[PDB]
Amino acid sequence: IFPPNIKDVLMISLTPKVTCVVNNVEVHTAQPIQHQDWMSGKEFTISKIKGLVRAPQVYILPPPAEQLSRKDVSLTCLVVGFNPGDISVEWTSNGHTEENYKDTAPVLDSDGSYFIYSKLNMKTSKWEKTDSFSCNVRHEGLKNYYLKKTISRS
Amino acid sequence: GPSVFIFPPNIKDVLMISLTPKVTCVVVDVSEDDPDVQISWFVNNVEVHTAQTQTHREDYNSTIRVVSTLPIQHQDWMSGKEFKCKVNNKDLPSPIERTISKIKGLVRAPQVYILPPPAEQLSRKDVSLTCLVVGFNPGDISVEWTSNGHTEENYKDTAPVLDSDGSYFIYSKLNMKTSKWEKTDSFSCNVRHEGLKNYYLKKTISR
Amino acid sequence: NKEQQNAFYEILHLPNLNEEQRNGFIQSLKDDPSQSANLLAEAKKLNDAQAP
Ligand SMILES: *[C@@H]1O[C@H](CO[C@@H]2O[C@@H](C)[C@@H](O)[C@@H](O)[C@@H]2O)[C@@H](O[C@@H]2O[C@H](CO)[C@@H](O[C@H]3O[C@H](CO[C@H]4O[C@H](CO)[C@@H](O)[C@H](O)[C@@H]4O[C@@H]4O[C@H](CO)[C@@H](O)[C@H](O)[C@H]4NC(C)=O)[C@@H](O)[C@H](O[C@H]4O[C@H](CO)[C@@H](O)[C@H](O)[C@@H]4O[C@@H]4O[C@H](CO)[C@@H](O)[C@H](O)[C@H]4NC(C)=O)[C@@H]3O)[C@H](O)[C@H]2NC(C)=O)[C@H](O)[C@H]1NC(C)=O
Repeated sequence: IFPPNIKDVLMISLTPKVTCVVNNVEVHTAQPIQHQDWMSGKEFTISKIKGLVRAPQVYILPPPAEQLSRKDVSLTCLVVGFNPGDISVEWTSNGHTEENYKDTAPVLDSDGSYFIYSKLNMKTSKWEKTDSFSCNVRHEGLKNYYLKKTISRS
Repeated sequence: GPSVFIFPPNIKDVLMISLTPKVTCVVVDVSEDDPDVQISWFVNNVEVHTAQTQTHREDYNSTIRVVSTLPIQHQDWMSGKEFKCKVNNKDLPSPIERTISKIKGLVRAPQVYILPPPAEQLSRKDVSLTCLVVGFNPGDISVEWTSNGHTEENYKDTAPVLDSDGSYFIYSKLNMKTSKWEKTDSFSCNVRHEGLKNYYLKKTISR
Repeated sequence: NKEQQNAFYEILHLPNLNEEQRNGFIQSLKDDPSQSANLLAEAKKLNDAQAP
């Protein structure tokens, strides 16, 4: 039994779903849940386990200097000090979605929070041609559940 | 019934010659009433007898855990010899075999870069030094931190993550006081991998 | 997209709304996000009304 995807819960315009592979009241629609029934802690068995709930810092790191002589570079989005571990990082250039990224697992930091690293690979031509790259974080600690920090080349 | 778990040597023991790699077999849920367990080891189905095996009390569920570590030579791990541990008990009708071996195959050296703290973070009490190690195969790597010759132990790093080209990347994050980032002259990221000359490459940064 | 998100985020943290009011505010929000502006104000004022 599994939770739903955290980007599905922290955005009202998507659908969170609990997967077997509601507070003891039957529902006949499986194949999907209300975002609020999960956040207030109802039992589905599984729940949204709350604990400390800290909000992340979100910084974009540019390609390291030594990598700019190459045919490809790497943008870094470091997100730091959040709880729970569940988070969602994704990337855009202005408004169109960039998807050649990979990200690590949430890692327990020393203060019992979590950090996570996300890495957008692109051709070096793309890094000096495209005007903006924006890293898009969705944690429950953030206002509107959303946060968008943007970097530009210089 | 008991179960056996096998575990490959410490990538640091493999990439330094003075140190000694070990393969380990752990036996869990050995009944307190029959803690005797016999373990034979087979480097390529050749029986070996240098295995050091200890018997331990697991005070949590009142069971026995047996740990057998067989030390090995670099060449037998690096060549991909297949180390085996057979484990027989009373509570085992016929015994249990585990096998482990290095994954001989493609190998690629890493590139190693130090990323200075993000510009937005220079203003807090603490900063973050990033080491980005990219492009290496296989996924077993070792990243440590030093500032001059003094080893720094407040690092945390990610799992090797499989990149797009079939390589592994990794990030190691040195947190430090923001006074340290401005006081100290040089911070070094230190990578060990089986693809580097002398299994070791050092990259160093200044403010 | 963006308006109907701040909607959802505030409506969910309005502390005097009850389960069913919050429940129906969302529903009546993800079904025609046009009136995301008015649905906030509506829930907003119904909160102050129900303060102790
Ligand atoms: C009674 O209690 C004991 C102890 O309880 C435990 O500890 C206490 C303190 C509590 O914290 C409690 O909650 C804990 O449960 C129970 O003992 C455990 O039993 C587990 C099985 O029932 C066993 O399972 C996993 O073992 C591997 C992980 O173990 C390493 O990491 C642990 C985490 O820190 C650590 O405890 C271990 O000591 C071990 O550490 C490593 O040991 C090396 C040797 O000394 C050492 O070199 C190394 O440095 C060290 N590193 C670290 C970081 O510790 C898992 O890998 C393993 O996974 C395999 O099995 C599951 C299901 O079978 C799969 O999901 C996995 O994917 C994997 O299957 C293998 O899959 C690979 C591919 O993925 C295949 O290629 C393989 O063929 C598969 N099989 C094998 C054999 O490889 C297990 O999930 C725990 O390790 C064990 N811990 C201890 C300490 O004994 C005990 O069960 C209890 N009895 C009950 C409940 O009845």
